Amino acid sequence: TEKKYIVGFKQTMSAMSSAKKKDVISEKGGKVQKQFKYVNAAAATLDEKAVKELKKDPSVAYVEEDHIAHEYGKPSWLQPAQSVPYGISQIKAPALHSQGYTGSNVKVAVIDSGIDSSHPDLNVRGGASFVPSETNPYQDGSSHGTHVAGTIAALNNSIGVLGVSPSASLYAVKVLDSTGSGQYSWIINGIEWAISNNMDVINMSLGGPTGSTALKTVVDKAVSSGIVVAAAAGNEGSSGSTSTVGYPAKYPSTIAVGAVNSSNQRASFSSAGSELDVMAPGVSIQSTLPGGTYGAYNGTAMATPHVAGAAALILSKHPTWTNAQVRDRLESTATYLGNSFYYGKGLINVQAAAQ
Ligand SMILES: [Ca+2]
Repeated sequence: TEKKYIVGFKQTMSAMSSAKKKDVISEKGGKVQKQFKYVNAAAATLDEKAVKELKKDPSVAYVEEDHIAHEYGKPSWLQPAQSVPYGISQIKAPALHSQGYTGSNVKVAVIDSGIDSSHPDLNVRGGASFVPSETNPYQDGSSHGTHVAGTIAALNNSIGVLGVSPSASLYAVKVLDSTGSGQYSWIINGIEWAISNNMDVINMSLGGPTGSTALKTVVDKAVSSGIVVAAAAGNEGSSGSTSTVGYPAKYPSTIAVGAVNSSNQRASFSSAGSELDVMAPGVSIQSTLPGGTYGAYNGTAMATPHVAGAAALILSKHPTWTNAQVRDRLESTATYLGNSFYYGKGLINVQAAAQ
């Protein structure tokens, strides 16, 4: 009978006590697996009939199903002296490297499937896991977070690839299992961890097709606390004038990132809509993969870290710029590429953004 939910509580005041919130859910034979820190809500398991009675309880604002998100990136092509994947030059990160700016002391949370900390071309500084039976964030079960982390911060050294912001402080925030999928509640926990740990930048190369009140809250909270939040638009293509952008990219607080190829063409699979903000390379993106290798993937998942790393570049040159200034620079120096339904403000140009 039981399904997975998020139970949102009316704002002030009760509800705000921890114990009371347990009760409202207990006394409908519900079970609570987590009360969020920044969202006035709890992740709960519930059956059919408790729901209708929860919805009736005057202290409850909503009951929504705890949704599924997934990584927006796929394998495309699968020792070596260091090369620079094209995307990095496309967004003009090298110009920042040449002024000595590479993202140092910038804290970036990779909210994904984990990051392979043993990879020689990555440096992971910390993290946590919110996937209940896959508790080590340094074991990237699906290989996706490792690839995303390489675009952001692959070491500038003698091997493999180079990240947009190669000296950025990388954090693995595991919220997708082996299968490349996560409950919305695990993602929320991931984001909450990033807030409490003072990340400067959040990267989410993942998404789901359904909205969530608790999800909006927490992404809004992160941005409100001064964190730059980049989210992949999704890979669902177009569909007339209907927006196909995924959540949380769909929320205006996040920078929604779509995919262009090396010719600056909107990629095929690249979700479109008015919630699109900027574009970045997501076709044939070379990066780090677990077990010490490299490989190319396609996805708005691979475009997003370009933006996340760009933000880290900008912050390493301009440490007093807040997320709003970084976001503004990125969007308002972007390179116009066509209709904003399709391209947003266009291709990010970290060189121009960082002037
Ligand atoms: Ca390298």
